[PDB]
Amino acid sequence: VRGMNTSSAMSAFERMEEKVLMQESRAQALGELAGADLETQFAQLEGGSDVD
Amino acid sequence: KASLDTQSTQVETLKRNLIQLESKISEAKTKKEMLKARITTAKAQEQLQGM
Amino acid sequence: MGLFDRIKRVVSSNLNDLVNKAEDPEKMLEQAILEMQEDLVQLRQGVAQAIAAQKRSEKQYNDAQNEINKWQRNAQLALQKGDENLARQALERKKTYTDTSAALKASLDTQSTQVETLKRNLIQLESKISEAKTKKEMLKARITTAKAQEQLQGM
Amino acid sequence: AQKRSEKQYNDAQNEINKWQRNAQLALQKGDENLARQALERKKTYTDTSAAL
Repeated sequence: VRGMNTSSAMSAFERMEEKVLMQESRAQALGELAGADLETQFAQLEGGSDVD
Repeated sequence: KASLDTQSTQVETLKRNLIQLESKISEAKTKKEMLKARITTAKAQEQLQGM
Repeated sequence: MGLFDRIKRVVSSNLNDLVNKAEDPEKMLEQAILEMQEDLVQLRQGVAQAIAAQKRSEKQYNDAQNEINKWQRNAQLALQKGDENLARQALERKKTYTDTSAALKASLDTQSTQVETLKRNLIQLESKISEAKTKKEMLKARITTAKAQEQLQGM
Repeated sequence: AQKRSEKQYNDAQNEINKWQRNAQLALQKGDENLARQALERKKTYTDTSAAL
């Protein structure tokens, strides 16, 4: 309940931080790829194709 | 009888606490499984990222 | 605070390394299989011993019943004799023996109920080990599939 | 193992028959407790047999 440093609580904070940062890092890596026009073009093409 | 009542109350409180503790570990286990899934996804993204 | 941080890191690293070294499915299963079988053998022996003990207890109970009959015969003989003391002693002897017999019967009944439960438990245990064995066979089938992929390379 | 399991299953079936005979005997005896015990014994064994 306290959230004070503990054998279980301490481990949980670090792991959660790692999960948040790793996901953010992946997103950061992803956004650069996302920024390029070709990636955007594929999504637009797919939507038209999907509707058909 | 007075001692028994005190013991019973303590036992009931302890049992409730144990159940709460049991619920917490289960949640932690679920969280751990979820955490593992997130880690696996990142590696795959990285592999895709390089190509 | 520094010591605690160091301890957690060391413990996690040591624990992770240790589990991986001993994480072999065949070795762990075999040890587990040996332990349950040994326990089952002990349980079977215990049940047999309990049954033997119950039989021994039954013989003692039977002897008490026989003693009561002898006492009953003596009581009848005592009446013919006309001695008040002999008759009184027989009645007292019969009552304690009867109570003892009843107590023995109750104990035997409880033991009988317990042994039956143990036998049922043993049967359940036998079913459980067989189920574990079945799982290994399924795992073996999966292993063969991996081998088949390798066979493809050879082909 | 299956054959061994089958033998155990067969024994359970035999036990049920013995229990069934006892139940009939219990009715003749007129003791309520013996009859009740037999019925309980038959049900668990039947369930175990079905599971087996």
